[PDB]
Amino acid sequence: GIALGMIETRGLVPAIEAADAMTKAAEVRLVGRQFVGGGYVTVLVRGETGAVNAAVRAGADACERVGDGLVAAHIIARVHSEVENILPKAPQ
Amino acid sequence: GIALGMIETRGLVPAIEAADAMTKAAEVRLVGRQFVGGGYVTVLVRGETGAVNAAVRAGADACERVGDGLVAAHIIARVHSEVENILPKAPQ
Amino acid sequence: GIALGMIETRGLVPAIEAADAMTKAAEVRLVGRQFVGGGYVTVLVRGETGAVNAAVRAGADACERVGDGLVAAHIIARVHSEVENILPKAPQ
Amino acid sequence: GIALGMIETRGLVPAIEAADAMTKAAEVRLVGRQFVGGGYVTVLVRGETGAVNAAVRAGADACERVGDGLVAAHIIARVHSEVENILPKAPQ
Amino acid sequence: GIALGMIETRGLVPAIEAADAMTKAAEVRLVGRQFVGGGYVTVLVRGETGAVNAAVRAGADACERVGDGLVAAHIIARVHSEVENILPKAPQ
Amino acid sequence: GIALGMIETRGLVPAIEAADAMTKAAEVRLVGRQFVGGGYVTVLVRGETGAVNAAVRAGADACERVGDGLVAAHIIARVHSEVENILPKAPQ
Amino acid sequence: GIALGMIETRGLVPAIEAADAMTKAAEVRLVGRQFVGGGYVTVLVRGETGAVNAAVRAGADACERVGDGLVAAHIIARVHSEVENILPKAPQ
Amino acid sequence: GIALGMIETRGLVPAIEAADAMTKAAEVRLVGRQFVGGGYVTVLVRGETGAVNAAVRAGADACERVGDGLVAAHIIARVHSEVENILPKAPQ
Amino acid sequence: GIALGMIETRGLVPAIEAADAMTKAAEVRLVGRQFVGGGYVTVLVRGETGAVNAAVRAGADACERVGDGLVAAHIIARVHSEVENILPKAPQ
Amino acid sequence: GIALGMIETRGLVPAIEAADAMTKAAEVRLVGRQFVGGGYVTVLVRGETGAVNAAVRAGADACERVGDGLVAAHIIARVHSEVENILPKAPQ
Amino acid sequence: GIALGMIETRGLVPAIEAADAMTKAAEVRLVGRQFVGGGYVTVLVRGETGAVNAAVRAGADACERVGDGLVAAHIIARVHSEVENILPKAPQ
Amino acid sequence: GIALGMIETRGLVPAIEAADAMTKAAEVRLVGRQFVGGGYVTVLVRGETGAVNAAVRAGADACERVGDGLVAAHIIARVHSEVENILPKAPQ
Amino acid sequence: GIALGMIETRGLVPAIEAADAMTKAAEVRLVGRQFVGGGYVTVLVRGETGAVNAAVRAGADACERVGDGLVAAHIIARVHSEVENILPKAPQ
Amino acid sequence: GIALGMIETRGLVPAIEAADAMTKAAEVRLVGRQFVGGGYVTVLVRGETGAVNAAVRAGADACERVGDGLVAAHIIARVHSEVENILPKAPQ
Amino acid sequence: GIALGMIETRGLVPAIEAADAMTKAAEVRLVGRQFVGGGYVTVLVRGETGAVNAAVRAGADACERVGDGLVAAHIIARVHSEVENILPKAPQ
Amino acid sequence: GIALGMIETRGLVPAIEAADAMTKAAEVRLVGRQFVGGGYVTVLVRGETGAVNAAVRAGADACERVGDGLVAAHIIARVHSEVENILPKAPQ
Amino acid sequence: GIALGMIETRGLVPAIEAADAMTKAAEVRLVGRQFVGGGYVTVLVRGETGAVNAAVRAGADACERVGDGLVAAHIIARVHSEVENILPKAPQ
Amino acid sequence: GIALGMIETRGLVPAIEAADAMTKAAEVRLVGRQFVGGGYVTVLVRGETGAVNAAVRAGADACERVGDGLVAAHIIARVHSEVENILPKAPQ
Amino acid sequence: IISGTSVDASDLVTGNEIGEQQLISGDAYVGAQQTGCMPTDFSIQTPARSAQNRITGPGMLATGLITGTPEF
Amino acid sequence: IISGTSVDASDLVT
Repeated sequence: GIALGMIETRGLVPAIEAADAMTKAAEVRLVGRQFVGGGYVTVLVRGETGAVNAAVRAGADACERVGDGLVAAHIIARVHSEVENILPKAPQ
Repeated sequence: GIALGMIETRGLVPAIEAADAMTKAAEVRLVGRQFVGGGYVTVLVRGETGAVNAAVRAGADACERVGDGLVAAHIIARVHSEVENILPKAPQ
Repeated sequence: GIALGMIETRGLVPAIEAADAMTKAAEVRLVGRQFVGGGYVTVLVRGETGAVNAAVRAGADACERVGDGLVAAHIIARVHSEVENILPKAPQ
Repeated sequence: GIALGMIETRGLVPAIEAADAMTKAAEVRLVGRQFVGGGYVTVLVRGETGAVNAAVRAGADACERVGDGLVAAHIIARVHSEVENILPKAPQ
Repeated sequence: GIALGMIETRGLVPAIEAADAMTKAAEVRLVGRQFVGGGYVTVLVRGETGAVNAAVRAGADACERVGDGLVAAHIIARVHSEVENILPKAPQ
Repeated sequence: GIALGMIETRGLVPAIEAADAMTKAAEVRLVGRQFVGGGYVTVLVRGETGAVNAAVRAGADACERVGDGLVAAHIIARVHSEVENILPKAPQ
Repeated sequence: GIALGMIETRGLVPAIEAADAMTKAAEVRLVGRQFVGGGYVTVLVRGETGAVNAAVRAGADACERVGDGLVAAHIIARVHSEVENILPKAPQ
Repeated sequence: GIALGMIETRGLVPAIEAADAMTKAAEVRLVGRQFVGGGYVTVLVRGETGAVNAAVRAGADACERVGDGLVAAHIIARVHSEVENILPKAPQ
Repeated sequence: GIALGMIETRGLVPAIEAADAMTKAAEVRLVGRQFVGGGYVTVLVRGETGAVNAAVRAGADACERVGDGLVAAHIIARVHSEVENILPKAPQ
Repeated sequence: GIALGMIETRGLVPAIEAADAMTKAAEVRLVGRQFVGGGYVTVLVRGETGAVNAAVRAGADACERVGDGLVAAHIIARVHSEVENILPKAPQ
Repeated sequence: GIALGMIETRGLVPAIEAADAMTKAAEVRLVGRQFVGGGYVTVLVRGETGAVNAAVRAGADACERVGDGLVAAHIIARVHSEVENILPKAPQ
Repeated sequence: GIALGMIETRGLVPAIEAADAMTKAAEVRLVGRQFVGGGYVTVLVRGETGAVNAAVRAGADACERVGDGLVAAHIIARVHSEVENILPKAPQ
Repeated sequence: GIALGMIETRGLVPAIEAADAMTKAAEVRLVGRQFVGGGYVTVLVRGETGAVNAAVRAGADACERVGDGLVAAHIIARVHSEVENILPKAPQ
Repeated sequence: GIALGMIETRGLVPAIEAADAMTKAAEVRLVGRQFVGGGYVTVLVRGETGAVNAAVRAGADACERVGDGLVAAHIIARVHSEVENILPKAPQ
Repeated sequence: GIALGMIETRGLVPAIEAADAMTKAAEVRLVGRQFVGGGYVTVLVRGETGAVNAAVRAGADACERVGDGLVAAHIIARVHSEVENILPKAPQ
Repeated sequence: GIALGMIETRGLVPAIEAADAMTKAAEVRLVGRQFVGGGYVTVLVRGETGAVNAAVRAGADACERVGDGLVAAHIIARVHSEVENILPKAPQ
Repeated sequence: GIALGMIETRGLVPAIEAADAMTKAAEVRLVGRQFVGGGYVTVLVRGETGAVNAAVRAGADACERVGDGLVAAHIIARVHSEVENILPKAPQ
Repeated sequence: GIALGMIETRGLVPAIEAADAMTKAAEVRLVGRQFVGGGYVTVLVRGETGAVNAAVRAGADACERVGDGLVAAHIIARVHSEVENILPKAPQ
Repeated sequence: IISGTSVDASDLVTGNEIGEQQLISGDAYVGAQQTGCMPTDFSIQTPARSAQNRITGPGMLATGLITGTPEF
Repeated sequence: IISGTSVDASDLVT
């Protein structure tokens, strides 16, 4: 995939719900989950632009009422080739 | 391009938006992204000075309403030789 | 692509109009036509999520007034591997 | 001809009437009779556009009062490549 | 991808902005720039239907206030093989 | 066939919509696209008579509301041999 | 025949209509088509004074309501030899 | 013939009639017919001053009510030897 | 002779009139005449700032009420070397 | 440099004024002057980002009240590599 | 001459009157006399469009009150090549 | 061309005009002109169905007010292979 | 051309005006000038019936108010072979 | 020159006054004196256009009140070559 | 040419403007200037009657508000061989 | 210089004041002082166009109120080559 | 040229802006820069009179709001030969 | 680098601060310090347009609170070759 | 007031009346009096110039009908 | 009824 989807949440439990809602919703790959610091967790998905569009909308709707909530839901249809170096390829 | 642009943000979604807008606006190379802690993330770019100015003005605008937003947007046109050691230096 | 598009109709003539519209409008493969019973005919189109969205919307707008009409226009961007065993891989 | 004309009527009898009428009225070939089920029967004619339009109109007028009635009489100027596979394509 | 997204503008400045906005926004390739005449310039991209949908939305918004503005924004999810002859393949 | 469909529009974006519509609706061939001047673009198709009538009613509806609009949509069932000299034989 | 008949129209679709009408209505010779600019197209016929008068009268009615319409319908029974340098000898 | 005479018209049909009336009204020499763009056509004559004045009054009366009309009728009795570079010498 | 005078007019007749007036009124050489599209024509002179300030005043007086008129009367007293590439050379 | 500045105008006289002001203000390079049709003339300059910002600001102020005026002044600090194939390299 | 003029009359005495009147009035060529049936006789002349128009106008007045009278007076400036098979080449 | 088109007229003059309008309105082939007796003349055309429909509407409008008039205008899209014995194949 | 057009005038100045007008208006041939007596002068032109009709109409208006005026303007589409003995073959 | 002045008068005494006046007023040549009949004498001069206008305004005023009077005074700026056969080349 | 143009003025300034406006306007030669006495200066041009009148007209129009004013503006179309002695035949 | 300045005055004293002012106000050369007659003295300077304007304006102000005063003050930025013969080359 | 233009400013920054705006504006040579004391700096330019008028206006507008601003902008078209000694020839 | 950046200060301590702040903020060259008098000191730097922008901004901020302060901060991104004479090449 | 031979139109003369009162610009042999004693607009019409000197797409149609996975 | 492509006259077509 080329499109990036991202859901930031306050806490892991909201983020796991978004990762599940997003991956169930459309054909996107969970490429990373990052603990930013201060209780901010980002879930990142890379797929086609249509799937990433549908996925990120599913995640944002799922995690909004879960736990502390959603900080952000963003789609970047094609990141610059430079931003690829700061993007995870596989979750750890 | 030995100028430096930096954009601190509250969370990573705002920062990837900043890196993307910065590297899409002007001829700036993404050198690094950092996790400061307390939820702070710093994306750093390097290019000719005017290019870095345009890039960081465009990154700030793009990242300002995504997530918790922009904390700082700064340009250091000549970094001192000492500061190069504390700077990421890792497009590669 | 894995997105599924589906147009149930009341008759085979609205369904054939829908299959034609969907195929012409977007890059979708016609995977099957099913006689459900009771005069319900389903047309299933598997492609990429944006393509399937375009196909289903074009098909519905086409078969809406032809014949008895449109019963359903639905998109499932990812179907579970279980729902695959009940989906026809190729049309007859 | 690649054009397709279709007529669905309630019952086999209106269908047979219309189909025979079509064959006689215009230069169309009766590719097929399909029992949609739900007591809907559709008869299909594939021919050059001219004949197809005329035939469809004639069959519709023809079987209209015979049996329960004419659900619809669709005319497709050009079948998309995919739709053909779903369509009956045989002397049978 | 074989979708077609196309923006028509009144002048070249709005169109170079549209092309740049679009090729920065999604996975599309700029294939042509046309001077229609009487101050109409059409920029065309070919990609996947999700990418082109994302690209033409961002391109249309970008060029709307640049110069004399936007005349048309239009996505064709599947172009007929016949329109490929009147469609530029690479930008001249 | 030798019938002639011609769709004039105010732009190339309403003309490409019309060409796609016309060349998907019926068995017509796109013989040319002409830039008249003043922002007038003509897409000329050649097919049998019914085919061209269908194609030019499909093109007109499509482009009526794409870009600056549709100026003309005209069928000429037979063209004098004189007029064939002023008509495009291929779209390049 | 030496007489000139000339139909100017706003666009090419009305001009093709007028050229067909003219060539069909009388024994005139389609001698050229000119794209003036600003969306004006001039079709020029050469025949006897009786022929050209008959042709231009028909062409004026044919293309009066095709596309944008008729700008001018004019007949010059004899052109000065100087003017024949700015007249097309054959259509292009 | 050092005098220049010039009629500008909205279209080529008034310009051709003007060229006919100008060249038949006096001993002038038709030297240029220019498409100026935008539907402006300029027929230029070069003859003795009286010849040119007679020619341009005759051209203006001839093309005033032909097509869209006369934009300008203008005589220049002696042209600077530098304006003669931008003047065509033979009608093409 | 480094200054530029420039008269833009709506048509070639007002432009030739301005060119004549400018070249006659002061020591300026006519370097070029450009058709700009849409009916704009531009007559450029090159001379000293006084020769030129006197020519462009004389020229705008000539062509103000000739034809469709004067659009611009501008003087550039010293032309940058880079701008001379986009400027017609004096044989024009 | 890779920044692009583009000043579209209504006529060549407002674009020669804009090109002179741009080239003198900063170290940019006229990379092309374009006639888009309709009267639109675009002046494209390529230099460093600091230079292009200064040049376009000077150009927009200079040509605002010259002739028919300024349509657009627009800077792109870095165009996509596909937007560089529809950009002129040298003025004609 | 290719134009056709045709006078139909009720009886042969009016037709002979019309043929004499026509041949005398202009330079047309009496090309045939046809006994239609039901006491209708058609005289046909071929000449230039000016000649045939002059002839048929005279023949219409000549035979309007000779015998039973005129059924039709008609002029076809150009006959399709198909129609010339059903036209007499020489009178019998 | 298996469709038949037929106009019957009260006289030969309307029949010849009908044959002219029919053969110039579409790609039909004029096959027969019969004197049926009693002042009935039948011109028969054979072409594709759309061609024939266009031809017969054009013939009927052409010969409605010529002479005594139109008795019948009638299209038969497919003729039985037995009715083709009583149909002429070349106009005599 | 065999048609005769003849303008009689009171005097030679109106006759020369009518001969110029006639020769210029159409493709007629000035065939003779005759001094009748009593100050009547007859100019005679020979051309096609369309040409002579166009010429004599122009000559009648040209010489109606030149000198004493027009006595007669007349057109004979075909002259009897007996009359051609009293007609001048060439002007003297 | 080739312009033609013609003065008709009622007598030879008003014609000789006119010839003297005309041939002293401007640089015109007396090409002929013709006795028309009925007491009508025509003095024809040939010069450039302005010359002939001046000469024929000098002749008319002179002879207006000499003898029986002036009938006509007419300038023909260019004469068809046809009319030159009916014109006197020398006055004997 | 042998026509003479004369402009008398009160003073020398009004006659150097008239002499300049004359020779520029039309194809005339300044043959001389004379100080009549009493504050009158006469400028004379000898040229073809093809353009002499023109210069006088232009000059008069110009010097009528320059200085004290214009006294006489006279055109002679042919000068007698004896006035030639009282006229300045000057390289001046 | 090629420009000409001229001040006519009533007497020699206003003229010497004009010459002094003019020749001190800008770089102009006194080329003549001319006693015209009737008490008119004209002073002529030849310089660059800008100098002559500054000079003539200065001379007008100086002599306006000295003696009988100024009659005319005039600038001819470029005298025709022929006006130069009627103009003084150095003062007397 | 010998015209002097003299901008004076409070400080050297305003003066370098004035000098640069004066030199880019017209064909003038910067002949010196003087520090007069008390904050005052005078840039002096020399060239033809119009060159200097266009430079001293460009300079004044440029430096008007830079630093402590403009004190004096003055043009002298010719300076007395004694004032040349108190004027620098070349900048130091 | 050919861009100039000049800071003006009241006193030398603010100027040395500016020189230091400008030279350490960007890759610029201190080209000179000028004692303008009246206690105005100008520091002039030279480097690329981005380096000069950064340097001047740095210098201004730095010197705004050192001593009497900042009078000016200015950039000349392109400097005329004439001004290079009044600009100091090296600090001394 | 031109004096001497007059090239302006006169009552008796015929054939020179064409375009007598029509105003023709520029040097005019014809008299100013007979012909008689600032255009700021483009007279001709170009359809693009005449009109104005938001997105149509396949996705746009049939909005009410679709059911399925929503997107933004 | 009439279904599918409309061969019938439309106001736009000429």
